[PDB]
Amino acid sequence: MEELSEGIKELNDLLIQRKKTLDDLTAQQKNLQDTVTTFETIISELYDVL
Amino acid sequence: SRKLEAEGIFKSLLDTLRQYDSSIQNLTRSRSQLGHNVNDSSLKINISENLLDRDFHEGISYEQLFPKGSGINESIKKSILKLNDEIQERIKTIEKDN
Repeated sequence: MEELSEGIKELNDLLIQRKKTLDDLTAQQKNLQDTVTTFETIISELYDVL
Repeated sequence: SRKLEAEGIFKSLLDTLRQYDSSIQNLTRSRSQLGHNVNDSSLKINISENLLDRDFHEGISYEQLFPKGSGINESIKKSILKLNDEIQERIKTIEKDN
């Protein structure tokens, strides 16, 4: 019965850490998507102007 | 995957910007050959070559390089279209002169 609670606590701690990591990854992915779309639209505008 | 894609697209963007600058210089030389000294910096577009070097925790957006009222479609494209219209008017004037 005690290993059950210990495992529950370990799962909760790992979930919290992985959730922080997931938030960081979401921020990085959103920044990457914004950068990619910015570069793509700049390239398209540059080619049209060319 | 998106980091690899962003690195490739950034390299392509740098190459495209260099090509755009070369074409702008050629156009300026061609206009100046007829006495129309176009300001090279007016048509050139400046982009930081170390923009991608930032950590991805920091955001990069189109508004950072081109805020509202200053994008390529907003100002630069319209300015160069106005230049094309002015050159067409000069063509008409020189055709009447001929």
